[PDB]
Amino acid sequence: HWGYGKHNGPEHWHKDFPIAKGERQSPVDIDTHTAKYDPSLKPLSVSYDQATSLRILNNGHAFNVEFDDSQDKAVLKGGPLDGTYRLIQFHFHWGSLDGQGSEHTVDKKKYAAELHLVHWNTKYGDFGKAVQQPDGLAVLGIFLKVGSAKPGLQKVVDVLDSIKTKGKSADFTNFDPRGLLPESLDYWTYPGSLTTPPLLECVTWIVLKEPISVSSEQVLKFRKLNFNGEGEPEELMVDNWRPAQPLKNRQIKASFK
Ligand SMILES: NS(=O)(=O)[C@@H]1O[C@H](CO)[C@H](O[C@H]2O[C@H](CO)[C@H](O)[C@H](O)[C@H]2O)[C@H](O)[C@H]1O
Ligand SMILES: [Zn+2]
Repeated sequence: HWGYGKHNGPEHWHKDFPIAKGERQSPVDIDTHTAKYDPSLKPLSVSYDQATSLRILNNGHAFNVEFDDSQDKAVLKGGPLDGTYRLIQFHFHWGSLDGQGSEHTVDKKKYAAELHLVHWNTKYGDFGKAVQQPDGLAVLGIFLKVGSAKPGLQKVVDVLDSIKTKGKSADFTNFDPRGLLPESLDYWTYPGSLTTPPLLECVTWIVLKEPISVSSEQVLKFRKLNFNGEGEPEELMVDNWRPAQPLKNRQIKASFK
């Protein structure tokens, strides 16, 4: 099936997933000088106080930290969003080197990695139903650059030896995602899609202006992960990011001047 190499990567996806060339695909380049400040965007509201993490999983494309979304525990509201979006999982996209790895770009700048915190609109009852709606998902995108360590990431970095290969997972309870946020909640927002197949155009993207810093030793451990399953030839999990796609008939709004 699909992945990130020469033969199965982002240039091939359209063959099985023709929406890949669609109206509202992600990621995109964020041109800071074309984005329109919108004084009527409400403040963004991140409520991760009661967040219940369960498990970390290597799915052969990335690793997912999954949350209990059986009630309104950790939710995203405000900003450009209507109603409540429940957190289900976060994951990253990262590079083989520090100059690449993020999906969105800022004035063409690629960051070392990009965090995605994935939320579904509760008005739709479950995740499977929400992916089928234009306002079904809200994903909070946060850029990572390399510098000093993010202490709130270290617990994630430590568990990765135990989920090296596709299909492995470990228990991952009592992890707090507020430790992955920057100080500022300033953001750009546009309507878009999942950046992995099935590339469903159901996402309101909220991309934070301010990056988090991670140590070099922290990203190096991401890069020690494996695309392959146990006992297969080693393909390092690196460069699992889709490049930027045409903006087309869309506007990126900024929460800030
Ligand atoms: N990069 S992304 O956030 O657009 C992309 O979207 C999917 C999530 O909506 C995908 O999901 C993984 O976890 C979800 C949520 O439960 C699904 O169940 C799916 O089967 C699983 O792959 C990607 O992980 C993510 O890259
Ligand atoms: Zn993602």
